[PDB]
Amino acid sequence: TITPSLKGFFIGLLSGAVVLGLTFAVLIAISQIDKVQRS
Amino acid sequence: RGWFDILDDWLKRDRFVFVGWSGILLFPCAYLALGGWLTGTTFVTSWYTHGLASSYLEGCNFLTVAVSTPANSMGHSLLLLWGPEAQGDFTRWCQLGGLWTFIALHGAFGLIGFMLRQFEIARLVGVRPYNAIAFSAPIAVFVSVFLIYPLGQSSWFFAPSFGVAAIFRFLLFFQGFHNWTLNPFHMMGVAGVLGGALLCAIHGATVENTLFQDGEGASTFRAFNPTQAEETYSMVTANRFWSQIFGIAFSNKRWLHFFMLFVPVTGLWMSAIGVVGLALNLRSYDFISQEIRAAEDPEFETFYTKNLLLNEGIRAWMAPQDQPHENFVFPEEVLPRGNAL
Amino acid sequence: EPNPNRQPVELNRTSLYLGLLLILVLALLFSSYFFN
Amino acid sequence: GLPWYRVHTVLINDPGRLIAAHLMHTALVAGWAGSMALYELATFDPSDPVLNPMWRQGMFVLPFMARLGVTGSWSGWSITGETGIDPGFWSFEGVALAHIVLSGLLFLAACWHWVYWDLELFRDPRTGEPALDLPKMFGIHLFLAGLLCFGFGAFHLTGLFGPGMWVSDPYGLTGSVQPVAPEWGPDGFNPYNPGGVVAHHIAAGIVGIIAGLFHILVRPPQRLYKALRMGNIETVLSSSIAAVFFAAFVVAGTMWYGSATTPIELFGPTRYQWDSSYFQQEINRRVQASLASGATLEEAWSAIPEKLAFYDYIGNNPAKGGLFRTGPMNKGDGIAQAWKGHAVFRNKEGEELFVRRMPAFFESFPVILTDKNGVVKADIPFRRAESKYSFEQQGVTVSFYGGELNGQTFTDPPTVKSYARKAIFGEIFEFDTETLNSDGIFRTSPRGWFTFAHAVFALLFFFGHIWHGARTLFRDVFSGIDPELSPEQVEWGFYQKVGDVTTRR
Amino acid sequence: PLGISGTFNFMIVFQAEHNILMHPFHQLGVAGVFGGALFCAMHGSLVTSSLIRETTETESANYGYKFGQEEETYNIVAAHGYFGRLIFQYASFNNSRSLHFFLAAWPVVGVWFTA
Amino acid sequence: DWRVLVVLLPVLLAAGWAVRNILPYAVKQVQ
Amino acid sequence: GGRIPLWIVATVAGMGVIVIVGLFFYGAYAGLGSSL
Amino acid sequence: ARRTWLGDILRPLNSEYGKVAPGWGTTPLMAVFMGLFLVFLLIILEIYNSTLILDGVNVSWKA
Amino acid sequence: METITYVFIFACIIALFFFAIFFREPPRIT
Amino acid sequence: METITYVFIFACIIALFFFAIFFREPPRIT
Amino acid sequence: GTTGERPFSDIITSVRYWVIHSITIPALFIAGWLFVSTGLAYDVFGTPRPDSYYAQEQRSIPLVTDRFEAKQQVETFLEQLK
Amino acid sequence: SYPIFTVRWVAVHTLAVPTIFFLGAIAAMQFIQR
Amino acid sequence: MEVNQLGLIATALFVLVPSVFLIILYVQTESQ
Amino acid sequence: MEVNQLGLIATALFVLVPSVFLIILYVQTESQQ
Ligand code: CLA
Ligand code: CLA
Ligand code: CLA
Ligand code: CLA
Ligand code: CLA
Ligand SMILES: CC1=C(/C=C/C(C)=C/C=C/C(C)=C/C=C/C=C(C)/C=C/C=C(C)/C=C/C2=C(C)CCCC2(C)C)C(C)(C)CCC1
Ligand SMILES: CC1=C(/C=C/C(C)=C/C=C/C(C)=C/C=C/C=C(C)/C=C/C=C(C)/C=C/C2=C(C)CCCC2(C)C)C(C)(C)CCC1
Ligand SMILES: CCCCCCCCCCCCCCCCCC(=O)O
Ligand SMILES: CCCCCCCCCCCCCCCCCC(=O)O
Ligand SMILES: [Fe+2]
Repeated sequence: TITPSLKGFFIGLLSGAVVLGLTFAVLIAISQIDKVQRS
Repeated sequence: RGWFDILDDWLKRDRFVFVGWSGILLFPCAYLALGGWLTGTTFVTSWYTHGLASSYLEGCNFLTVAVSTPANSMGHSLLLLWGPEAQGDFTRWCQLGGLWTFIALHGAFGLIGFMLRQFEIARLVGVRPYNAIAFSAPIAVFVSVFLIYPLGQSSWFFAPSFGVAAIFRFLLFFQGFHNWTLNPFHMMGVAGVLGGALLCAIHGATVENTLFQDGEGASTFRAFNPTQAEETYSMVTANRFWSQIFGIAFSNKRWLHFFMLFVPVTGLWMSAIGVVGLALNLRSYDFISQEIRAAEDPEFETFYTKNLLLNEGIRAWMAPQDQPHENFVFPEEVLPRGNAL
Repeated sequence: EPNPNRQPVELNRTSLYLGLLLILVLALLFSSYFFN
Repeated sequence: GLPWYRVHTVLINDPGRLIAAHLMHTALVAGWAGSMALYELATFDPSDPVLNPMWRQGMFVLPFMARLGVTGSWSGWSITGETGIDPGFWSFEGVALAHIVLSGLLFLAACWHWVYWDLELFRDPRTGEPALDLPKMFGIHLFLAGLLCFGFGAFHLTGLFGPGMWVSDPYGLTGSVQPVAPEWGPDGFNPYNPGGVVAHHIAAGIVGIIAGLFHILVRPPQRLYKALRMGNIETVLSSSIAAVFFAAFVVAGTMWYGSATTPIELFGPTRYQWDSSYFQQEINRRVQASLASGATLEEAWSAIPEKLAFYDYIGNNPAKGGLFRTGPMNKGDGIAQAWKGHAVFRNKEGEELFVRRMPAFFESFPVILTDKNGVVKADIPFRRAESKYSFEQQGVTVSFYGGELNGQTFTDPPTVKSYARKAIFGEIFEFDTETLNSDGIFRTSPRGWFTFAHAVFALLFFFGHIWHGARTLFRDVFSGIDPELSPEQVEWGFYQKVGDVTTRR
Repeated sequence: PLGISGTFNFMIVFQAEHNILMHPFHQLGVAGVFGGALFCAMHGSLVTSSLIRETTETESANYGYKFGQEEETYNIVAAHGYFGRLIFQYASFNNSRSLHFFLAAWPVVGVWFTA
Repeated sequence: DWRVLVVLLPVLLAAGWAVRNILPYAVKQVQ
Repeated sequence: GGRIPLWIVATVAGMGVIVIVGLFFYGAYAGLGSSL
Repeated sequence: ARRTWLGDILRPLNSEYGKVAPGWGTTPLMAVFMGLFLVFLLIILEIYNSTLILDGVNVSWKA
Repeated sequence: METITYVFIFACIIALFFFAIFFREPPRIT
Repeated sequence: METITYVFIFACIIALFFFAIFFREPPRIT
Repeated sequence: GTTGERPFSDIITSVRYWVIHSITIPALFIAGWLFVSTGLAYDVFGTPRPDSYYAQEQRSIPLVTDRFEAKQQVETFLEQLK
Repeated sequence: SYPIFTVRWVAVHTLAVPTIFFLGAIAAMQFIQR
Repeated sequence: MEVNQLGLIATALFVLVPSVFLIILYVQTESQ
Repeated sequence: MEVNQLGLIATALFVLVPSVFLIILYVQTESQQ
């Protein structure tokens, strides 16, 4: 049985992972572009 | 040179606003605690949870606005936006107190972020991490006052609300219900805060009035070069001055500045302990020996018994409006009052 | 067969004065509550 | 020399004397357990598990023995009120004694490892310096913790080989020690399902056995060994405190809110049972039933067990206490002796009134009686000159049903008033105040004292985690910063990445 | 009153008769002493963090400062570097004299206002 | 209704006149 | 880049805050919150 | 130092001081179990909190 | 007994002051 | 409280015997 | 030293800056004003307007008294108002 | 030669632009009548 | 006043024990 | 039993004060050598 708050639980679970996903994709992207230079 | 080492490189770039790995936790959580508070003091009511106006929109001013705590019937619910109380309905979330837990918990994780940032920056610059350590006292206050204290009571209703006058109400609540001025853990806290301010003033003033003449101008701030080797004031003359004025003096600059971290940090930690007790109504309310004598001897009066009459006034006069879910109805005739007043 | 990790311990006079004062003031503070 | 707050650091590179210190600490803790249990047996009154249960008597360790199945004294009593029982060796006395004996043996082992500190086992075969391979130790200890945890769950709690655990009905009337079957479903996570405790330890135990084997067999990666400084034992101290304060908060939490492991018959009620009139509801439901089967009021209140009514009393609420109000609860309101009966209050019009109960926040509380609707109908006034609701004006009476006073009715306002002042506390009981010279002021229960101490220790241990954590990660500058530290590393814009000198210009 | 509980009696009755909590000068007093404790912990912790290595791990670091020594025992450039990055570079002091005048001035003015 | 549209109308005229006056100085961010 | 002198932005900035803030004290006496 | 019988039996368990798996070894897999543990602690907390309500689970004494 | 205890502890603190001021470690310049 | 005192003192004497025998000043010839 | 960015002294005195922000700052101020004057802030956040704290003949506050039926309690007070 | 879109840009505009929105919102509230 | 009898022993030892600790450490510091 | 209330503190100090005196003297002896 899937209850309303389990449906709510999953929503928040999936919202959190999406937020976290984006943040780190943006940040890996930016960091691959604007690379620090060493000599 | 993985994607990890390259991400690490960008987070740890020197820029106007250092980010770091800790930034991923700090900046979102701080920003949302902040935004939640401004949003809520600006647009959100406390009508359905406390019976109170609480925003500018409703006519409150800077002093009287607050993000108030949730209703007592929510208990300790996380009060998530998708949880079973609001059910994803944002407007009803605001009406139910959701911004309070939202600020409380994002701010909690924002503080973690900040402490981690102090460790992170300390490690990169090569300095000991005593500033992170000092910050453990603010964290201990936040956790004990905003989290542990309500967790021990019936609900978050009784935690502090996020407002200037809301906090004053909390002060007075603590006086009349917990007799918190009588608590030796708060007394230590006072001593460490007042003691800290004393040390701040006395040290700052001592250095400003034992400076060496390192320049020829009347404004003495220009005669200091941030890379000079030499002390800019005289430990020796300061020392002799306080020895002869107050009896003893510092003689060790390291001990002095460690004493300055120690005092207020230790002060706040002690007060946090006392509030943990008050989570449980484990108060220092009474002195039993005084009550026994007072009961028997109607002529025995002290400042302790007098203060307890004041608390009895605070409780009965403030309870019906402060704790409205209780539906306290107190006829005029049961209200404690002295003569005439 | 002496143990190489032994170290001497110190407490200078000023630390005694600080410590003695801490304890005395803690006693003055908490005694009223011990008697209750 | 060493400052006083550092004296114990002489153990850091001395694994043998570290074991010795650790044995002495264990010797002390086991010794305390035994001492505490003996003092508690010297002072425990077993003659009344209804109105004088262990939690009224300031008994702290007695309920942890009872919790896992030790229930009887060699003197023949049991905490369930049975007489003439044979506990065998594992009575409270035998448990106390095993811990003293264990303490003494650990004391001797401590002397041996202190004197013979220079064992070859502790030297790195390569280099001959003291070395401890902590990843392997963790794996070993984890494996062991897993076996114990599995075995505690599989044999002790199930009663397959062992006594089970304390279990009770929802109102703490009929507790006892029973084998408990594991709850493998989702209710196993219901903190009030004792089966979940069994299932927890079987499964977690297996998970530990597996995890310990993995940690015995697989070395930590270089990245992690460097990041967490795994060659430094203070790293283990730092994470160990962290887990300890996490655990300390959880057991404070579950002790304050209740759970299947903190039952009300060993630790007292929770504050939430008073908040929600939990026991009052159940008492009333029983009265409503009895009256359905057409019993008199007297008959239906006469049927409420005293144990149940005792729970409906604010003097057993653990949030009624004080930090320096010391000792057993019996030192406060007294040794409870009898239910006086349920008090029914009536005004001159025949209508029944209800004393408004004291909420836990309030050291003192006015006496206010309302009707079934919550309209104020009587009070005890402060200023009398304009009182409308006084007991004298409203002809308030009190009649008792059940208890010592069953069938009695009092009409003289002085008497009615005193029962009304007790009724803000819930059900009214007869107390012996003479025996302990009780002073009349509420104490907290062991549930409160336990929670206060563990919450406080958990907070302090957070500070030690931060402290030892920072000493692990900043060991290189513990005595100070580099006396010849470049100003280019701390001025802005010299290095593109902070702290890294290879990013210059 | 000259007494611990008498001080509290005084504070409670003052609040009844004047709403000192709602008075901006008492709000400045709180800012003065909270802030003074803050800047006390800050300054202590920041000088403490940037003590130059002069000692080993077995001795109090306090033995690295000698009474009357001419040189400073901490790297203020390091402390500014740490604290400038914790916030931003100009929120942090680079001039000990400004820094110590700030420490004197803030609580003193606060307490003037509350007095 | 119409209200969600007026409270957001002036804000788009803000992002246009700051994109059209920083459209060139924004594009050299190229390599 | 530098064409508008700093002291003039300051003066202007300062007066706009003086207006918003003054507006708020006005509102203390009129409308919601004025007690009237 | 001093050899002993128990010493010699236990010797190999305390002999790999400093041995490490190259590089990142099992870190990715560690991260996964942590992820699951989180999710699962989150579930236990929200059941206790009555934010997650499940059929047949009655978080009350009346269990 | 309680009055004596309070006064005893206060008395000791005042002694401590005397030694702390007149019998301090003297600060010296090297 | 009297019982605990007697057993405490007795137990300290036993501890002392242990230290006096096994952690004595070793007697050394000249 | 300079972490790299353009100084604030130089931006806020630059004409280009005031071209851009002459427009943006008042547009946000005006959007914020409209947010309240259209009455939209009340409906987003559930804040009573001055006429909707109490029904006409009632003096009791609409306090939420149940955790899980709570959003339904509030909906109910809002209808006992039309 | 400076960039104009920086982390700092985002930083200041993440506070700056809601602050103005909010201020004009609060300006309007001074003209609400009961 | 009906104070708590064990208050006296608690205050006595609270002072005595840690004070003695410091004195022992201080004295053995001077004698070297 | 109805024992003298001050027997306890009399006993505690009778043990503590002389014992502590000897311990002070011994420890500062040991750290001369
Ligand atoms: C810095 C990050 C951050 C953090 C730490 C938080 C933290 C929190 N927020 Mg906030 N939030 C954030 C950013 C953040 N937020 C942002 C950017 C926004 C704007 C959209 C919001 C908007 C927001 C709202 C509107 C609300 C919160 C709420 C909350 C709380 C509930 C969180 C929750 O249940 O997540 C659950 C989700 C997770 C824990 C993520 C799990 C990720 C995966 C699935 C792990 C599983 C691993 C997988 C199985 C294996 C893969 C392993 C992997 C390593 C490869 C919590 C206090 C709520 C609150 O305060 O309620 C009172 C709330 O209502 N947040
Ligand atoms: C079917 C298998 C099964 C079953 C039925 C259970 C059943 C249970 N587990 Mg076990 N578990 C299992 C397998 C299983 N487990 C396995 C395989 C593992 C991995 C080894 C675990 C690991 C595990 C842990 C680590 C914990 C449990 C706990 C529990 C209990 C949860 C109820 C409770 O009181 O939670 C209460 C506990 C929580 C709600 C978690 C606390 C969450 C808070 C937020 C953390 C605190 C954070 C922060 C430090 C606090 C700051 C303080 C401030 C906020 C106030 C229950 C007996 C919990 C327990 O023992 O509780 C006593 C617990 O802590 N389980
Ligand atoms: C030789 C074995 C042994 C046995 C059978 C007992 C038995 C008992 N002791 Mg004794 N005890 C022992 C050794 C033993 N003790 C030792 C060596 C000491 C000194 C350290 C003590 C100190 C001691 C004290 C101080 C007390 C007892 C008490 C008790 C009773 C209750 C125990 C209890 O509630 O534990 C509960 C224990 C726990 C909840 C700890 C669980 C472990 C936590 C969760 C750590 C988890 C970390 C782990 C590594 C993670 C694993 C992960 C997993 C996935 C694998 C019981 C009669 C109590 C009593 O009544 O005494 C009179 C009491 O207060 N004992
Ligand atoms: C986890 C710890 C714990 C807990 C919860 C309990 C709980 C309990 N014990 Mg047990 N007890 C313990 C440890 C514990 N004990 C230990 C270790 C001992 C040996 C000393 C005893 C010895 C003992 C005896 C002899 C008796 C009890 C009794 C009791 C009960 C009454 C408690 C009471 O009045 O407290 C009073 C508590 C206080 C007044 C709190 C004092 C804390 C002060 C404020 C010190 C902290 C200040 C500090 C100096 C600050 C410095 C700051 C600086 C760092 C800067 C209660 C159930 C009594 C009982 O009824 O048993 C039958 C009883 O007679 N216990
Ligand atoms: C498992 C727990 C644990 C362990 C093994 C250690 C071990 C250590 N700590 Mg850490 N520490 C811990 C917990 C722990 N700590 C916690 C919880 C805190 C926060 C309060 C700290 C805070 C802390 C600081 C701030 C420092 C240490 C230091 C040290 C080292 C020297 C300690 C010493 O010589 O004390 C000597 C202590 C004394 C001679 C007397 C102490 C008297 C105390 C105040 C009261 C006694 C309590 C009493 C006996 C009852 C026991 C309490 C128990 C029931 C919980 C040693 C490695 C020091 C260090 O890093 O050295 C470099 C240091 O500066 N610790
Ligand atoms: C909550 C939430 C969220 C978020 C939000 C946010 C983020 C917000 C923000 C907001 C903001 C960010 C705001 C701001 C505000 C501001 C203002 C309101 C200001 C004011 C100011 C002032 C008033 C000032 C003035 C002055 C004074 C007072 C004194 C001195 C001088 C001067 C002039 C400076 C989300 C989305 C997730 C959703 C969910 C919920
Ligand atoms: C040798 C030997 C023996 C014997 C043994 C014995 C005799 C033991 C005992 C032991 C014991 C008898 C022990 C005890 C101990 C205890 C302890 C360990 C304690 C602790 C405590 C504490 C720690 C406290 C603290 C506190 C206080 C004081 C106040 C309040 C707060 C607190 C709680 C914190 C035998 C024959 C067997 C065998 C052979 C050998
Ligand atoms: C059935 C439940 C009601 C409908 C659900 C709609 C609610 C959607 C709101 C989601 C907002 C995302 C906030 C969580 C993001 C941050 C979480 C984290 O990083 O820890
Ligand atoms: C005498 C009547 C009862 C029968 C005696 C039963 C025998 C003893 C049972 C005690 C079991 C405790 C086992 C705990 C496991 C710990 C093992 C270990 O640490 O070495
Ligand atoms: Fe300084």
